[PDB]
Amino acid sequence: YAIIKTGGKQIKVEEGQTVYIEKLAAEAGETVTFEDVLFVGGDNVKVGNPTVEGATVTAKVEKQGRAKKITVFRYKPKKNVHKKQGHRQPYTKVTIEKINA
Amino acid sequence: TPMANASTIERKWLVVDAAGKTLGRLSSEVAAILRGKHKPTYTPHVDTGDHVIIINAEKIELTGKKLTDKIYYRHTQHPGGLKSRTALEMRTNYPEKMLELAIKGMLPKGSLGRQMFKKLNVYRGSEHPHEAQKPEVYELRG
Amino acid sequence: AVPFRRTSKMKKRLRRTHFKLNVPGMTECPSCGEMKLSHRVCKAC
Amino acid sequence: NRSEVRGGGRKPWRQKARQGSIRSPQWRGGGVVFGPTPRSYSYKLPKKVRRLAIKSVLSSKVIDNNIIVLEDLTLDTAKTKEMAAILKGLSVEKKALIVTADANEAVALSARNIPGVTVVEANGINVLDVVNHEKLLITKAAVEKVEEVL
Amino acid sequence: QAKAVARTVRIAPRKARLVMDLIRGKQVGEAVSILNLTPRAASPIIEKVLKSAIANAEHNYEMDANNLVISQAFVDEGPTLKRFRPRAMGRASQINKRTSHITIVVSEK
Amino acid sequence: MKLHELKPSEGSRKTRNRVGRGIGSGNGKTAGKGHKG
Amino acid sequence: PRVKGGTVTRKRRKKVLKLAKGYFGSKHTLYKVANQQVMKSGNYAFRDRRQKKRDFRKLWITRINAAARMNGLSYSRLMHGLKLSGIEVNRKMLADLAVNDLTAFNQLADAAKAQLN
RNA sequence: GACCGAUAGUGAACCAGUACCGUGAGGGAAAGGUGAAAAGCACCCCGGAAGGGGAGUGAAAGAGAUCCUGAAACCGUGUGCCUACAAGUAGUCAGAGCCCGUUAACGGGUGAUGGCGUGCCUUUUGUAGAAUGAACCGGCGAGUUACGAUCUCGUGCAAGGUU
RNA sequence: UAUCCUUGGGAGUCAGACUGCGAGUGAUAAGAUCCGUAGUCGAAAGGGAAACAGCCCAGACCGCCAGCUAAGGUCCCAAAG
RNA sequence: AACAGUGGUAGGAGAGCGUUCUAAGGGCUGUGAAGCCAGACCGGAAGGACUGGUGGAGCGCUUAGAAGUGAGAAUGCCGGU
RNA sequence: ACUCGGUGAAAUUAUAGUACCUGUGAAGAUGCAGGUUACCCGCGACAGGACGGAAAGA
Repeated sequence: YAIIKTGGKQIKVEEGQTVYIEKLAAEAGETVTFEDVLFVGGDNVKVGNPTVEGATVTAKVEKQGRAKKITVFRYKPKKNVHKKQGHRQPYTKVTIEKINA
Repeated sequence: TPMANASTIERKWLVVDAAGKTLGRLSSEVAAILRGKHKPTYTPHVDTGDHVIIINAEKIELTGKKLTDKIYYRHTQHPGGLKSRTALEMRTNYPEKMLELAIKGMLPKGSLGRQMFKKLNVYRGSEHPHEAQKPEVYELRG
Repeated sequence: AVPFRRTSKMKKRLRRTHFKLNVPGMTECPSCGEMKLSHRVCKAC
Repeated sequence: NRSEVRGGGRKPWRQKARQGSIRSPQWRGGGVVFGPTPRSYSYKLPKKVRRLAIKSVLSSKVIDNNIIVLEDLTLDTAKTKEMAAILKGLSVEKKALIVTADANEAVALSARNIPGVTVVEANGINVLDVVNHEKLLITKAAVEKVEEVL
Repeated sequence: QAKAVARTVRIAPRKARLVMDLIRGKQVGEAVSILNLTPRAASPIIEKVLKSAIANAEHNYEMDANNLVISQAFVDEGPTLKRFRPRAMGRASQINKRTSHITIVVSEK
Repeated sequence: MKLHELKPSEGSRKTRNRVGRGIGSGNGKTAGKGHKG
Repeated sequence: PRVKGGTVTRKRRKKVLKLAKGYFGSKHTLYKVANQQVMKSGNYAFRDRRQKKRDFRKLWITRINAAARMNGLSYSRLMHGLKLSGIEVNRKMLADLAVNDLTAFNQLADAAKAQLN
C-alpha cells in the first residue's frame, strides 16, 4: 500500500479498492498514473525523501460525476441580507491497479 | 477514513503511588491518562481511557504554605450556607476526597467527563482490593 | 396571575398522564354468571 | 374606489375609540387601491410608416409565393359549394384572403360560411388580415387599384 | 372483522376517551361488564356501540360471539355547536357544545 | 413576419421597474425612497 | 385582468416545511418558525463546514502526539525532525492512520531521531 | 368586453335594504354546487331514538341531504428508533448501534456521546434586553392612471417633420 | 503607478459612536475645553482579549477529513515545550 | 488563453424566475385534465420535471402583448382552530 | 376550598426540553462566560422572582 498525492491532498491506496479523486481530467476507461508516491508500506517499506524515487501507481477511470447537492444559504440579522446558492463538487471514481511500476 | 473507535476499546489497570508527589503535578498526568490522551486510538467522544488505582493517598505533598492557607469551600444550597475546611484537615481526615476533587476539576464537563471520573479509584494506605484485575505499575513521566 | 405564554403539546400530554380511570373490582355471581362489584348485591345474580 | 363603495362614512368603533372606515382597502368589505379604470389604448403612427408597413407586408407575401393573381372572380350563383370547388381548384387548403375591386356581392355571400376565408375590397386591405391569412387571392383590377392608391 | 360507528354523539370527546382507554384490547364479553360497572356518562353510549358491533358480527358475517376481541377503539371530534349567549343564568359567552364520533371494531382472536 | 414569430426591434422596449416586491430586487422595504426623505 | 394566486404560496411554504422535517414540536409544523430555523441551519452549516477542517487536524495532532510519546519523542520534536529530513511530505492525516493501523511507522520516528542528532 | 367569478363582482348570484343594532334620523351582514336521471336506500339485523352493518340503485354510496374537489392549523389510533444522573433559541458538524431498501444515489429513518452556537421584524450611534409587533393557520392587503415638463433608447422622414 | 476633467440622468445623507496621537489647548503632561489628526464600527464575518459594536491580528465567490504563518500561546480543562 | 478581481446598509446599474389574461403556431386529455397528497430527481437562485395515489373535466408548450404581478410582520380585515 | 358524578368559560399567549451563583452586557440575564448543584411525572399550599397587573409620586 502506497501514499499518493493527487488533489493537493494525499491518499492511502491498496490494490483493488475504489477511490474518489478531484476532477483529475482523463476520460472513463483510461488508465491514469500517479508519480508522487511518498511511501510504499507493506512487507518491504521504502520511506522516500520528498518522494520515493522510481515509484508509480497505476489506476483505471470509472466515471466522472458530481456529489450530492449542497445548498449554501447565508444571511445577516436585522440587515435584510440574504444569499442562496447551489453547489455540486465534481469528482472522479478510480480503481487502483498495480501499486508499483 | 480516520478510525473512530467503538466497542473495540480495551482498557488496562494501572497503579500509581502518590507518596513523594505534588497534588497538581500528579493530577494532571492522571487525568490525561483517564481521558485516554496517551493512546493512538483516542477519539474525542467515546472515552478510550483506562482505569487508574492510586495508593498512599495520605502522603501527597503541597509546596509553599498551602497546607495552612488553601481552603476548600462548599455551598450546600441554603443562602449564605458556605462551609469550609483547610487542606490540613482534608489530608488528615479525607485524603481520597482531596485527590478526587483535583482530578475531577481537571476533567471535561458533561456526561463523558463523569463517566471518565467513574473510572477512578483512590485508596489511603498501601493496599487495594483489585488484585483480580491484575493491575500494572505506572511511573509518572513528569 | 396571567399565563405568560401558551402551553406546548408535550407539556400538556405530560400533565395529563395521571388523569385516567381504574378498572373496576368485579367478581362473578355464584348462581348465574353476572359480574357485580365486590361486596355489592346480586341475589338476582 | 374606496369612496365609491356603499357606506363608509362613520368611524367604526365607539365604546360602551373611533378609527378608520369599514371600507378601507385592507378590510374585507371593499375598497380597491388602484385597479383598472376605463381608458382607451389607441394611438397613431406617421402616415409614411403606415404606407411602408402595408407595402412591406405585401412584398413579403410576394416573396414566399403566397400570392395568386386571378383574371377575375365572378359567380353566377351565390352557392358556398361553388366557392369551395374553386378554392380547391387553386390548391388553397388553409386560411385565405380574397381581394376584389369594388365589392361584388356574389363572392361576398359565398365563402362567408367557409371557416377560414375572408373577403375584402381593394381599399380595405390592412396589415392584420394580410399577415394572418396564409394565402392571398387578388383580382387583376384590385392589383391596379392598390398600385394606384399607393 | 366487524365495525359499528356512532356519529355526532352529544358528548365531549376528551371525556369519552377516558372509558375508551379502559375497554380497548379486552375480550368482548369482559368489556361489556366493565362498561356496565363503570360510573361514567360515556359508558351507556359506548356499550350501545359495542353491542351493535357484536350484533353485526353474528347476523352479517356469521362469526361467533365468543372468540371475539376489541381490535380498534377510538373517539374522534364531531361538528361543534356554538351557544353565543349563555347569558341565561350564566355570565359567560360563546359556550361550545362539543360532539364525538365513536368507533369500535371487533374481530376473531 | 408570421404572427407566432414576432420580434421587437432590439432596444425599443424596456421592462417596467416594479417597486416594493421583495428585498432581492434592491427596491424592497423602503421602496427606493430610502428613509424619511 | 385579476390574478388570484393560491398555488404558488402553498408550494413555496410547503418546500420550507418539508426542509424542516425532523425538528422539535412546532418547528416542523408552523411555517413562520420553520423558516427561521431553516435560515439558522444554513448559517450553521456554513460555519461548521469551516470548523470541520479545523477539528480534524486537531484530532490528527493529538493522535500523532500520543504515538510519538510512545517512542521517546514529543509532537514538536518529531515534526521538526521529520521536516528536517524531507520525509515530512507525509501528512498529518496519513501519519495518524499509520499510527492506528501500522505502528511499525516507528520507522519514521527513527528517521526523525537520527536527524535530530 | 386582453371586465369579476362566491373574502371577487352591486350592500344584495340564495325570499337583501332582509336578519340584526338604534327612541329616531340612520347604520347594515352572513349564506352558491347530490346525481345524466331520485333511480333519493324495499327488505333483514343492533338500537327508545339518533346512528350504524348488510342487502339493493347507481359509473361512483369513501356521490346518502351544508350530499363536486377537498389543503393548513387543531384532535386522535397503530407502529420502526431513542428516552427515567440529566441543565438546551432546540439546530448544525463529527459519530457508533438498531431498523429499512430508493427517481442506485460517496442510499433512507432514528439517533447514545463530542465541538460550536444569545429567535424574526422595525428602529437606533449602539439591542439578547426591562425598545416595538405578532396565540396559530388560511384568504384578502400598498408606487397606478390622466394631463403637462424633461432625459435616454428605437423607428420613419429629414431642413423639414407632422395633422 | 492608473487615475482625474467636462456634460448629462438618478440618488441617498445633515443629532454619528468609541479608541489612539498630539500639543494646537491650562500651547504646558495634562485632566480639562474644544481644536485638529488617524483608525475601527456604523455598513465587517473570521482568530485573540473568559464573556465583550468602537481594542489587537486580519477583509468571508463556493467546495476539500491538504500545507505555511499573524496576533496570541504550549501542566489539565484545551491544539502545541 | 494570461492576468486581475468577486464582505456589504441607504443607494445607482444589469440579467432573470414565476402568476392571470389575450393573439399566432403546435399540442395534450374520459386508456383520465386542472387541483390535492408522497417521494431518496434536475438547475447557480427565483424554480422545473418524472413516478404512484386521490380526483372526475378541462389544461398546458413556443413567440409576442397587457397587468387588480409574488406576503411573515401594518396593536391590518374576515374565517377556522 | 378538597374527593366523587354531570356540565363547563375568560384575561393572556414569538417558538421553548425554561435550575442557582459570580461576572459581562443599551436599560435589570433563563437563554452570554466560568463554576456549583439536579432520577422521570404529578397533587395541595406559599407569595420569593412575579420585566404579572394596582399605583404614584411626577
